[PDB]
Amino acid sequence: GSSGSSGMCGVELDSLISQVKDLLPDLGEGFILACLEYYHYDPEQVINNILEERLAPTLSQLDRNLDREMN
Repeated sequence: GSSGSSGMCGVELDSLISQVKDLLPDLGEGFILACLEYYHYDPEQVINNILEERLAPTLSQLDRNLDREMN
């Protein structure tokens, strides 16, 4: 059990976001991205955190409806 991905920087990234978003569309990507980034670009983590209200003090403060600059 150990999936290996050679790349993950462009499409994949987007996928992740969408993944979470799909679950938490209310929130803005900008915030969904930040989280991911902080969560080793992990969808489960982000949600897990949110669900576990374990959202960092830097994210929980971030603009819940943060947008993504350019794309």
